[PDB]
Amino acid sequence: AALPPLSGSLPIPGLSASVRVRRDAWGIPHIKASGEADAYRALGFVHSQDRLFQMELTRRKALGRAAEWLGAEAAEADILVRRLGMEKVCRRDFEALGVEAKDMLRAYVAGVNAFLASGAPLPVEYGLLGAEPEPWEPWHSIAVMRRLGLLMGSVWFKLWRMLALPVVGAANALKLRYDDGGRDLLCIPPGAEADRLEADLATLRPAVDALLKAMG
Amino acid sequence: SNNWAVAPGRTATGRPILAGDPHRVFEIPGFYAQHHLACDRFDMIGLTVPGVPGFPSFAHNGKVAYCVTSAFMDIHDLYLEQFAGEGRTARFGNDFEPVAWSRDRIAVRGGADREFDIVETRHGPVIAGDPRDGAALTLRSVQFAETDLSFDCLTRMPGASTVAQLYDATRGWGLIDHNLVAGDVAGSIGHLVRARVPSRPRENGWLPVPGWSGEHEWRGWIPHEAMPRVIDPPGGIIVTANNRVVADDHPDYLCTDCHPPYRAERIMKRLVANPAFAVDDAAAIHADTLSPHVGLLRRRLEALGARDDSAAEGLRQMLVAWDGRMDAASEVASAYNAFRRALTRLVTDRSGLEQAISHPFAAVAPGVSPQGQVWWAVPTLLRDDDAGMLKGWSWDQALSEALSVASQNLTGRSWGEEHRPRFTHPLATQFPAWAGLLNPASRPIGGDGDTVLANGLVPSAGPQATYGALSRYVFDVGNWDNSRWVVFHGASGHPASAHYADQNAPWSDCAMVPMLYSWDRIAAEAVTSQELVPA
Ligand SMILES: N[C@@H](CCC(O)O)C(=O)O
Repeated sequence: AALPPLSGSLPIPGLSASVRVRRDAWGIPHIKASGEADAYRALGFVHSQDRLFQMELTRRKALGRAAEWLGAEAAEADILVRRLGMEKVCRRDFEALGVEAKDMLRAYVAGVNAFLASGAPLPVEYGLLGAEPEPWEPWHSIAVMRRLGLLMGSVWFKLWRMLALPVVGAANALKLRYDDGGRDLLCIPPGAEADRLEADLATLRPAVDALLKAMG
Repeated sequence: SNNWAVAPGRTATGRPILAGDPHRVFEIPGFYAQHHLACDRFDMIGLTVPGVPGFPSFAHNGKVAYCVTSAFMDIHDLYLEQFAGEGRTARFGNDFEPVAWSRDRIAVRGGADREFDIVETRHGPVIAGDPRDGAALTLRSVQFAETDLSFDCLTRMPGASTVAQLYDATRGWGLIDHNLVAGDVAGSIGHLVRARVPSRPRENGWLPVPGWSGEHEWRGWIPHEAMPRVIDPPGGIIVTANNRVVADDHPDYLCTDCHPPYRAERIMKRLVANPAFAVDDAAAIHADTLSPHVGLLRRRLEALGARDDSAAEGLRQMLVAWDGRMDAASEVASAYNAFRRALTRLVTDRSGLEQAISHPFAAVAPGVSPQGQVWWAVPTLLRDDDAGMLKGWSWDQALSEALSVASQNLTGRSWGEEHRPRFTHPLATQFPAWAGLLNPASRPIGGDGDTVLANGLVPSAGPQATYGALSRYVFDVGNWDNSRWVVFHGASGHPASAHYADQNAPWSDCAMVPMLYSWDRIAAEAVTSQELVPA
C-alpha cells in the first residue's frame, strides 16, 4: 500500500507508442520501447518508481535546498553550491546543447513528471518529512549529474597542503600527499613505471610566501 | 574504483573481457542503479544515475562495452586573490577590477533562514576567507568555468560500434574525469582519459596560487586528441585503479595527486599470471584482500623489538606474524586496523596537523579530515624513516606508543564484523525510531582502502566501512548474456520493498547475478511486467 504499482498499465502523456517494462527476479527493470523519445520518457518514469526520493534529494543537494529536508547539517553544503552557481551553469549548458540532447532531456523529465502525476502513493520519506514532490525541468538532470561528481579529487589535496603550511612548514607540507609505494605503476603505457616529481620549493616560493602572509 | 580489460589473445573465450567496480561512499540509495533500455536506435544495459537519462559511464550496447575509474586529473585550481575596496575590487596584473557581489538565502528545517554573500572574481567564486580582510580563495574548476557539452555525448555513445567510435562520441565530456576502458566485438580493447583539462603550470597542482600575477592562468584547453589513450597494447592487458595515468614528464600537466598504485599492481599481477582469463575469474580479483603494507609493518615492528607493556608486546607479536590479508574471517586484520588508526591519530596530534583545520581558509564544506589525509602519507614517511613532522619523536617512539594505545582498543572481532558497514539512510538521524526500517541490512565484509576489495573507512571515526564497491560487473564481450553484475543493496529505493537490500547478500560474498541482454530470456524470466501507454 505504500509502494507504487509495478504491474498493469499506466499512462504517460507524450508517448508515441506503448513501452513494456519487465522486472527480473532482483527487481532490475528491462525497458523496451519503439522510438528513442519514448525510451527516455520511460526511463524517467521507471527511475521515479524506484528512486524518486533519491532523485529529489540529489537535485536539492545540487540546488542548495537540501537543508530544507536535512536541517542544519546540510546548511554549509547548500551555501557552497549556491556560491558555485549550480543553476546558472546547468541552464547555460542546457541552452548550448544540440537538439538531440535537448530532446533527450525533455522526454526524460516528461517521464518523471508523468510519474509525479500518476496517483502513486508517495515514498515513505515524503510521509516522514511532510513533503510533496516538486516538478522537473530539463536542465535539472544536468544539476543531478554535476552533483554526483561535485569537487572530487585535486581541490582537497591543495587545500590540505595550504592548511599544513603554517603548522609544519613548506618542506614538510609539500610531502603531504598519498603514498606512491616508492614508485608508481602508470596506466599508459600499460605496465610502465616511473618516479613522480616531487614539489620544487624554489618555483613554489612566491605562492608559499603569499599564502603564509595571507594566512597570518 | 578498479577496472581492467583483457584482450582476446589472453582470455579463455578468445573475445575481450572487461570487469571492475566503482568505489564511492555508501550513501543510500546507491548512486548507481541497474537498467536495460532498448528502442529502435540502441539496446543498452548498464548502470544509470537516477535523475539523469542514458548510461554515462558503465554499459554495453551489444557491440561496445565500457566502464570507468576516476582518473585523478587535476581539474580544479584554487587562486589566492588580493582584494581592495572593502572586498569590492580584486587584483589582476597591476589593476584592481570590480568583483561581482550578490546576496542569497537558504531555508533550514527547524531553524532560521541564512542569508549570505556570493562574491565572484575573474577566476571564480570565493569559497574560503573573507574578501573584506584583503585575501580569500577562489575556485576555478572545469565543472563550472565554461560551457560544458557532456550531455551531447549521452546521445552519441549509444550508436558506437567500435572502441574508436566510442572515444570519438565522448568528445566534449568534461563534467568528471574518467579512465574510460572499453572493449568491442571486433576484438579491440582501449583506455581513453575522458576529461577536459585546462593547460596551465604544474605549480597550480600543489597549492592555491596567486590570482594576480598572470603566471598561473589557464591558457586554453588540452585538446581532445592530445589526451592520453591506448588501444590494443602489445601485452594484451589494461588496468586502471585511480593510479597515476602517465609519467610526470608527459608534456601537459595532468596530475599531482592520485591513489597509490597498490590496487593497480595487484590486479596487474593477477592478470599477468593468468593468460587464459575467464569471466568466472573476475570475482576472485574483486575479492582480493592482500594489504601492500604487511612487509613494511613486519620489518619495522621486528626492528623495534620487545615492548615492556605485556598487552603491547602481544599486539606486536601478532602483527609481526600476520599474513597481511584483510579477510572478513581474520581477527588479526582488525588489530592491524586499530594499530594503524592509533598510529595515524598519534602522528596527526604530535605534528600539530589536527589543528590545521582551525583556520578560516579551511571552511569549505564538508571540510578536510587531518587524520583522513595523514593516513595515506604515513606509509611513505615510515618507509623513508622521515621523522620531520614528529617534533622530536623517532618513528620507533611513535610505533611503540601506537602499540600501547591500540592494545586497549582490541575488540577481538573478526574483521568482517568489525568493518561491517552501518548503511545509514539520509533521514535516520532525524527519525531515529525509523532507523531499523530505513537503514538497509548489511553483512560482514573484509578489505580496506589499500586492497582491491576496497571497502575503505573514515580513520577518525573507527573501523566501520564507509565506502567501497557500489556495483561490481563483468562484461563477456560478444557472449553478452554471460555478463554479470551486482549492486551493494538492491534495485529499489523503498525501504519496505523486497528489492531494497536483497543484492547485499551476493555483493557481500563478492558474487554477481546475471546481466540479461536477450529479450526472449528476459520475457521468460520476468516477475512483473507493466505497459506504459500513450495518454
Ligand atoms: N565512481 C567513479 C569510478 C571511479 C571510482 O569512484 O574511483 C566514477 O564513476 O567516477
